[PDB]
Amino acid sequence: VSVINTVDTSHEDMIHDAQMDYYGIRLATCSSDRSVKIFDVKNGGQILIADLRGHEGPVWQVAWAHPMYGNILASCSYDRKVIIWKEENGTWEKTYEYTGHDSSVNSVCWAPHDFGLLLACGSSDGAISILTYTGDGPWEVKKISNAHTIGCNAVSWAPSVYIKRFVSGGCDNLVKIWREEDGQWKEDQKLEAHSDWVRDVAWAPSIGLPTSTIASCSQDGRVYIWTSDDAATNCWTPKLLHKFNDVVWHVSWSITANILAVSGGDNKVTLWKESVDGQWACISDVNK
Amino acid sequence: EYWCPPPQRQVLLSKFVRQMSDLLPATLYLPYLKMLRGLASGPQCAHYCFSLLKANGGGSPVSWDHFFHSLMLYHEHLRRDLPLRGITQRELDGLIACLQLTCTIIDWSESARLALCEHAQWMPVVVILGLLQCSIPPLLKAELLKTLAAFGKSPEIAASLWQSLEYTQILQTVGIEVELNEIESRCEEYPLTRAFCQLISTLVESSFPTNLGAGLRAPGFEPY
Amino acid sequence: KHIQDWETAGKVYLDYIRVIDMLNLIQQDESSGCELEKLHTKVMSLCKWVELIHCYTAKDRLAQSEMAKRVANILRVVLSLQQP
Amino acid sequence: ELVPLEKSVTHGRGSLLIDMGLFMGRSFRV
Amino acid sequence: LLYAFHIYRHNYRKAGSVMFEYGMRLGREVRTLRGLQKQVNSYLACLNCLRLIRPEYAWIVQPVSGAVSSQIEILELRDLEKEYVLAQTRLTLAKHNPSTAAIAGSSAAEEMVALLVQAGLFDTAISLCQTFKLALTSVFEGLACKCIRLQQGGEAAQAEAWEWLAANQLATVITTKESSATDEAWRLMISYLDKYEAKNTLYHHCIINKLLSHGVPLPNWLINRYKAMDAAELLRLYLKYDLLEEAAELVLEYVDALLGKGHQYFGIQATSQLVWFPYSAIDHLRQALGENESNQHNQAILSKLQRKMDEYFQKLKKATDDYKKLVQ
Amino acid sequence: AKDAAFATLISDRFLKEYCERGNFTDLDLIDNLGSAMLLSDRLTFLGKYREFHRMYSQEQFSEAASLLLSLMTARIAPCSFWLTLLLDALPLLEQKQVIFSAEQTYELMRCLEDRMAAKLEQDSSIDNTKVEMLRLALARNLARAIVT
Repeated sequence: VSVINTVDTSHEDMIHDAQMDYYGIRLATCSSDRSVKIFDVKNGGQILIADLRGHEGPVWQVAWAHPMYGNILASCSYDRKVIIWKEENGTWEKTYEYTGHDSSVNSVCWAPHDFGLLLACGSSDGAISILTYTGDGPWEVKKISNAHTIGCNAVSWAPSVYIKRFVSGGCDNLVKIWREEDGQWKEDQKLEAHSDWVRDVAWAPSIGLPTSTIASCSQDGRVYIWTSDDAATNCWTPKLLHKFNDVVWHVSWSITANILAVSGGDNKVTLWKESVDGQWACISDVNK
Repeated sequence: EYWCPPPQRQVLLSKFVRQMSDLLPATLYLPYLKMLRGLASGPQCAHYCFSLLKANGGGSPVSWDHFFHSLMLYHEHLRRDLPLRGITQRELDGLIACLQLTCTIIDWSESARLALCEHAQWMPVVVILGLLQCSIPPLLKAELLKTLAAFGKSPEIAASLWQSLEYTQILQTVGIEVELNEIESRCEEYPLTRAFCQLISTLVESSFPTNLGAGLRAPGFEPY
Repeated sequence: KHIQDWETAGKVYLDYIRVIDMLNLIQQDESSGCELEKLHTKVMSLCKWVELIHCYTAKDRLAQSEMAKRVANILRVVLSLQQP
Repeated sequence: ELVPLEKSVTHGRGSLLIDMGLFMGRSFRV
Repeated sequence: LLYAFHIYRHNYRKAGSVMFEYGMRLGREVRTLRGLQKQVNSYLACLNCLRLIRPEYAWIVQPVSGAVSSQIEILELRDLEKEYVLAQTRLTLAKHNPSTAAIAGSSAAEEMVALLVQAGLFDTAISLCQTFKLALTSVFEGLACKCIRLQQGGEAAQAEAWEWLAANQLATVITTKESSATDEAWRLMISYLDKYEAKNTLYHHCIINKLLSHGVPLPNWLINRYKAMDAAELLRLYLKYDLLEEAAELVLEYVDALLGKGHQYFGIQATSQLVWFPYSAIDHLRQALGENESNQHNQAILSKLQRKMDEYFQKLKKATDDYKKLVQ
Repeated sequence: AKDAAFATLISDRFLKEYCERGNFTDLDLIDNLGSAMLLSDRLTFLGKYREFHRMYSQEQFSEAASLLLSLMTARIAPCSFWLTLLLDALPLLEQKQVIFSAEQTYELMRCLEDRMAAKLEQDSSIDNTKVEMLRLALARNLARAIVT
């Protein structure tokens, strides 16, 4: 509601996505100008600290890693290259470049620090690659082939509760949850409710709750809320939030109070919070 | 003596240059700007003092970023009001001293004179040219034109300046002819006319340029 | 018991410091023979370990050389005060 | 500035399935 | 005598240390030209001695010569290399100009770079930038400035230009009579660029920016290279100086490349996948066209472009349906 | 025709042949160029190199070394010839009677370091050994000068 410092990005195109760090001192930003820029916003002062240009095509997503492993920043892209940057003594350098995909990599999401330094990459070839840094040596790659028939749009890991699980949504109209069994990523659930392409899926960071909640926005506009009271049962119940007329793009949960931020093609952000009785109600409308 | 590239005397002086920079009160802003006008005599003393102002704003109230930003802000603010925050008497005496100090740095030293003109970050050249096309009080027009001369002392900038004064049509070949007849002739003082001749004399000295403007006029420098 | 590489580096540094201190003290405190024997054993063990110090950085080399020099000087002093 | 309201040609090619994703880059949700 | 004794004893480390001490004390006390040259010589000797270290014993334990907290600057070769590079650049500038000579005498790396560029000694500036990891932008921009100057300049400028080219290094000798000094300087810049290249965006950008100081028609080879690497940046610079017609030609060519006609010249790989079209630039172009609205020719070309683009998009949609069906 | 370009070309081919064979061909033609040598820079280099060859062969080692150092400092030589000139300078230093003075060897050091920088922007082993011996000899001569 209140207006703090407004940043000047010195960019040349539409910033497709952004993401702040764990402690809220920095902001990564990615645009269609093949450039990932790092901004140090401290005490209301916009300071461009780094400009990382290593892609051949547009950059779609940027994800910060947990503080304990250092300042690790992942950036996916259209050029089938997942570039992992790392800050050493104030200098950002490319440490690893995974080029094992046939089409555009659309999403990157780090695993909870408990599991390790795992990164999931969803690409338009219908494949999810799991990169793993063991501390010593290179990155072990586990590629889940034919995950989605057409392509994979978004990936998001479950809060650590340790059974490693992550949810992925694709253009095949199906939201799929994955689970690591015996060291192998196997398909766990198939949630079907959308009539069109799933654009983004994000697993709620459930705090003090037995229930697990996942949100999924789609092309048709219907935002569904998937809830499973018991993790063992794996019975997921969907609940329509609101059918937006314009294509909903991505969904994001708040860390502390689980408030969903929904953005549609109408250039507006609608905040939704579940009430005690159960009905979801919009609390504010923050348009561009 | 004011520039330190240590004898106890040199440390107590270089301190005095830095120990005095601490004061930020508006009452000592005019003299400390005059002090630097005295200290920037002699080419070496110009570049060093040009580098001191550069870093002091890389915020200190005296710096190259503040000088060229304060003039750009007055460009937008005085242009948005074309069909008025007349620069306050303190902001006027603040700007004249900042232009009088700049003239004393670039006259003694040419390295700065080469570096300050071709600059692209602040871009003072055509930003000054865009400032003259927005009609302003005559005192600011003259100092703008004067700095154009000390910038034009360098030959390559002089050749670039003679092709610009032709495209801008400052003199109509509405301008200096009306200011001389209505303002200077009423005040019985002619400081603008003496300065406009001193600018022409420098640009002619670098070159009597080739035909100044084809297509627009019949070629030549004759109308001037 | 739990600390890894504990024996190697840890023992090395501890031995260095302890040896310095004990040398100084004992020389002043009427050179007690049992303590002198202990010091001798420890310095022999320390020589045995200095050679095995692994180098990953430049600081490792410098520190290693310094330690070696100091321990050799101390070893010479100890021989002088014992056999002769 | 981002174009005010061009929503026809680019919308027809926005319903295209060869690269709906590339045509839906203009989006954002952080 | 001390220096000679140490180096005879193969105490390379010690000799280097003594020479470093020598240089420091030297400068501190004697600041006359002769004394300064002696300091340079001393540092050179130190560097060379430290570099004589045995291949087997590839370790040089060097301590800070605090006695001109006893610090231990493990500089290997890197740091002393930097110091001597600095000293040598000071020396070279001293020869070209006398006042800047004194200024280098007591200054820093950025200052050295600045003065060298001003004087016109570009290759040295390039080298200094690389040592201190400073970017090469300054030198490329300076080179571009000289080239623009020569493009429209007097005869004396042309001859001085020929001269400073010999100070630099022209790779080969070409017999062309039409080239003259200006074209020789162009080739020098081009070669320096190819060898000492880093981030592409940076170098090309700065060259193009400086070229458009007062306007220039870019040559076709450069245009083609840029189109094959960064067409978007090529379009942005057009709008910066209002070259709408050229912008439209570029757009049409890019459309043709995306359709398979001469895709190699635009770096377009095309199983359809890549179809990134810069829509924002087209929007800005249309806005610029629809302001004055006076030239009938401009309006006509706009209409032609729009018709062609619409045709392109329908074909794109057809191909789309086809490929979707195929994958399914 | 007084053409600098073609002269340069011809002089370049001569140097290539010399490198391969080990011996210069048509020595007499190269010795009496005279003022025609100043037509091209490469031609100028060839003549001076042949002169050095003649000089050191008939016991004029000092003059030959001076000529070599002169050539290297003027940068007329192409970079591949730089190393050969340095190798020749090596036995000149090695000889019991010191030929190069301290300052001349310092200039050679500077050239070697400048070459190293430009190079970056078996053979290596031999060249490093060469460097080391060079340094040792230079230092001994410097001692003898400080002595004298």
